[PDB]
Amino acid sequence: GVNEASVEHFYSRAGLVGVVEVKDSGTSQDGYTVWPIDVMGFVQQRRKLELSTYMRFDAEFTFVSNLNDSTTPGMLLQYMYVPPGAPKPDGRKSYQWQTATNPSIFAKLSDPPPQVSVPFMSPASAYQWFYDGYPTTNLQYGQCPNNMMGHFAIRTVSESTTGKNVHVRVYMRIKHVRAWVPRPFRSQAYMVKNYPTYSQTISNTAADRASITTTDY
Amino acid sequence: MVGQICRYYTQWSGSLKVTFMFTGSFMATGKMLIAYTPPGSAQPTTRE
Amino acid sequence: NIVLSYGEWPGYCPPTRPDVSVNRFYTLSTKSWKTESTGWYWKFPDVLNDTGVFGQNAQFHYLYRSGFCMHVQCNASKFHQGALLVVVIPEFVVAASSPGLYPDFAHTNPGKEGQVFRDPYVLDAGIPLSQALVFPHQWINLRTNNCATIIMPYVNALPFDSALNHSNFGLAVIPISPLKYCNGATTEVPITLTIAPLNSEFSGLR
Amino acid sequence: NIVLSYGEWPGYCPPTRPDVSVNRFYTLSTKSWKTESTGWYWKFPDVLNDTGVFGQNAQFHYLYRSGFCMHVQCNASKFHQGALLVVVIPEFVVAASSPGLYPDFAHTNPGKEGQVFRDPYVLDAGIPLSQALVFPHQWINLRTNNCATIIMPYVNALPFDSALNHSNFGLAVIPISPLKYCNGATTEVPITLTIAPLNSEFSGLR
Amino acid sequence: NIVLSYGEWPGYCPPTRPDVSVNRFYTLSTKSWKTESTGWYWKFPDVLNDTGVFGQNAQFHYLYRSGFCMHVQCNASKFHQGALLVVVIPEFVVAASSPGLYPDFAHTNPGKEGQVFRDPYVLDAGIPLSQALVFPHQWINLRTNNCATIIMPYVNALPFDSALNHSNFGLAVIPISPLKYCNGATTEVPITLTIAPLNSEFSGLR
Amino acid sequence: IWYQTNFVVPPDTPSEANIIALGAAQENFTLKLCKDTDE
Repeated sequence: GVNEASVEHFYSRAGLVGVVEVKDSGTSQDGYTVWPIDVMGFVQQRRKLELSTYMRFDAEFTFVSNLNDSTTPGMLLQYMYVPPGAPKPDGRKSYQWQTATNPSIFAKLSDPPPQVSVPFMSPASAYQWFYDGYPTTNLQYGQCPNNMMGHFAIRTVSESTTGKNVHVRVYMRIKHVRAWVPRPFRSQAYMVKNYPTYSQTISNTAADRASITTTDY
Repeated sequence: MVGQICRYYTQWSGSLKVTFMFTGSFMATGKMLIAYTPPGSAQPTTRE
Repeated sequence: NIVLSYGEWPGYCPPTRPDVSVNRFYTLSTKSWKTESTGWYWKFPDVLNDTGVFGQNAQFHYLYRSGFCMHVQCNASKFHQGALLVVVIPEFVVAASSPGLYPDFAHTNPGKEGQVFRDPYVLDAGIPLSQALVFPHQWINLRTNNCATIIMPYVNALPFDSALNHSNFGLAVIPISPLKYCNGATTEVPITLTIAPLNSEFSGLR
Repeated sequence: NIVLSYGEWPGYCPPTRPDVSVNRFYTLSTKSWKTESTGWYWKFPDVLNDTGVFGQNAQFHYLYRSGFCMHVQCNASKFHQGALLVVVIPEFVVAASSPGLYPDFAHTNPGKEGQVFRDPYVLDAGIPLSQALVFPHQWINLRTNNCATIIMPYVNALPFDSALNHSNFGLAVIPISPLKYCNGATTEVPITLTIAPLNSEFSGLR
Repeated sequence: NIVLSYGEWPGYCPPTRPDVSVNRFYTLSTKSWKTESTGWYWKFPDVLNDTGVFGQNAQFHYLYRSGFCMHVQCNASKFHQGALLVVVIPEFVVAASSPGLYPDFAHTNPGKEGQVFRDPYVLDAGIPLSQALVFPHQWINLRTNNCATIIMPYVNALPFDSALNHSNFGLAVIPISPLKYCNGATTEVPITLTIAPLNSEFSGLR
Repeated sequence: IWYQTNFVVPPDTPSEANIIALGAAQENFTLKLCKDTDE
């Protein structure tokens, strides 16, 4: 059993990285949404990724889209990928939806989920989960701008308010994974999204027992 | 002896060595910094 | 004796390459290890950013690339007891703690003096000190050895980076087993950190 | 270890030549090194002039010629500190000091007991102790070594001379760094001088 | 073209030997040659004592030894006329003149700016300008050439000397035939001095 | 001579010691122009 305990297999399988919602009824009649690609959306996935300092991988994204009551009508959708450092849509019918350099996927709810593989996007040789430095205040400390993989702007291809909310589940599978400099698994609860900040109430790594000589908990 | 013979001559040149001998107890540890300042520069003010 | 970080010697990049004005030993201000001491960390090359000829190079060059050789000497008698963990942490991002969710500049870049830990249990980063031994490390057991030598190569996602803005790694000296002695012994144990940059490269001279 | 005075072994003259009755080790009365001790000197061969078979030979022979091997052993614990200079001074003429411009016989020839210095700074001869290292010498640093061995050949303007009237050389043990210890340690450190005449020759037997 | 002072290339001493951080060209502030100009002189290495990396070396090293390569460029049109004598004077001791028998520090060491002559006839030293051609020199005749290059080796009674206290040589640019032009031409002619130290050696680093 | 670290001793050990400084010339030492001494 050496294949199951490899970095390739540890970081394999597709996981939910975000539940994106395309709201178009009630008050929210936007008809589109922009979801920034975050490999560390959930604390479970964040803790596994922060086991290493540098990673290089290609990501495969799957969109599981449906309506509120699990219905999948013939509605058309556009899943446009905005690469790092491209302007994002600011409306349902902005010109950014027609930009050729932003790849789009046109797919219906009735079709099986759309898949597409984003390559390794960083200007550096590997994604860097820990950056001990400043880009050039206290807020910018630890904030490497080279980890931005892009955005996924999603809309219904319609001329007006459809009146139907679309729930998009984004599934990502990390591929061709290479990891460097293993690190201790985080022990404290995560307080914020991009900082190792922890609570003053330090939690013990090990569960407590009555005394050092009693094997009972 | 070098400092006494030097007073019988007007000029001298060459290198000198200064040996330092510690005469504390066998169980007496610690670090000292011996720094040499060339003739141009003034005496250092701090250890760094 | 000497421990090679990740089993690789530091080497040149296949730019300024100083011979002996930078390769010399840099000896930092001695730390007083006491009973209640929590530990100290330094950021590299922030510790040498304003120190001697290496300090002049790191401040007047756009890019930087260097390995390091750290000596952690300890002056204790046979009547002193205690254990230090000397760990090198690549990309040691210090965390704040709040009941202030962002650490001050004095904590992220303590300079040549170095910073004391406030929560050495979590390494001020929310990661357990018990698992800090995945990083390159040496024990200093006062009854076994009083020296630690860690050779650290250049680790970065980029071939070159800014000395002033980015710290490649942090070096932490943490008393695991507290210093203890009997009345009459020196109440503190000196801890001396000696740094020697290896294979230093510079670019953008002015 | 052993130091040869002036880089020459003592040898025979190209006369009585005793084999083992004289070549044996002579161990003198131990000196108590204390905090306030100034030092001790012996005159050779006056130190052995009235001691064992060598004493009988030196008193009933007109002429004399011999080398010496001095062992200066020191019995101190690791908790005692201090440095002795053990110097052999050829033709050690002792000087008087006056505010008595001529030294007493007790000072010029102290015998096997030996004499204490009164002004060890000037070696009781008006010559600085700091330059006494031109003479053959050994350091006894209590933290490094507790033994000194100086091998001294026969030095004289004459091939032979009287043991009773002339002292070829003096041997001085001088505490440079004073003996220091903590309460509970032995207040004195024994200093043992062991003398072994080498290549002894005698003439004029009665 | 290039003139070798005394027919000898500058060379190393059979110590710091910088490669390119010192060997680079140093271009000084341009001098405006006018009709009434008397001339300018610089002292070496006083001209570079506070200028770039050579300035840092000359101020933080006890001893000094270097040759120099001087380029004296002149920017004049074919409608400008005049002749400069560019002379290197080893040990150029400036003299005072009194109707003040000792020259000011501003005159002995003018720095990178350089000093104007007051009596260029006697070179401010009581020696005739007419015989200044025994020193290594080049003419700049505005109708023939606008460049002078003098290569000067290290000349001293000592193998090494202090940059800050001693000037090996002075460089004088003196208008022999005054600058003359017609109305409409530029009223001044720029004179540019470019200095390149050759075979620079340093000692006593701090 | 600088105190790099504090003087460290175990219990029952004197906390003050001495350094003896010695001096001499090397093989490249030279002397010139004989003169009478000041003492």
